[PDB]
Amino acid sequence: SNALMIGRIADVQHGFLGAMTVTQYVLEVKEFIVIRCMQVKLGSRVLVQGTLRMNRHVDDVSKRLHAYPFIQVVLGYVKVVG
Amino acid sequence: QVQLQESGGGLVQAGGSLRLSCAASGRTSSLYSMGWFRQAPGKEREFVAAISRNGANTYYTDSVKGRFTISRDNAKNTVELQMNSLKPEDTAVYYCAADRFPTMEVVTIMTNEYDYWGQGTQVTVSS
Repeated sequence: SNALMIGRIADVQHGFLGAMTVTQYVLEVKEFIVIRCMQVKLGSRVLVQGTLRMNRHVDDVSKRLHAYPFIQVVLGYVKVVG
Repeated sequence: QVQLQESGGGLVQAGGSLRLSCAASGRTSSLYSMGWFRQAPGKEREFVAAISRNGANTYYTDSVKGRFTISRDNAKNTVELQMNSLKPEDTAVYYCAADRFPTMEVVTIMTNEYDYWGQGTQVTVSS
């Protein structure tokens, strides 16, 4: 599963999960997708390379399995092509 | 569109405990990470504790680790902060905040990335 996508950065998160800090971005391709990382800022037109992850988690209320898809970058890159 | 309501604060003695609650109403469907923040009178607003939308990942500022516990219930749209072993240094106005960043499991650990803020509830610790 590989994704190569062009879009604009709509939101930036300095986050934390599983005892590891991460930086995430919202890519507004209008649909959107999250890019997770292990010069890019709000408003940038970027080209992203990385593994598409479905990242399924169980909802607390509905008890349903849902996708929370993201493009992982480690191989991967994020290139500002504005 | 979104209203945040803090409750449960007030006055306590050193070593004592309080439980702060934050109820969220309006379009809560756009809320993800929830966090507690504080402002001592005269200083910058600072991160205390935060929790992800699914409640699987939590984060704490170093000086409240082992004393403070954050939790949430998504059916009631509330985030809670159990404050134990309180110190004079913890005296501040406490705010609950919400982030719009659409993520399930990742907790937002940066103050300026939070979008929604409540009016605040005063917490005073004396010896």
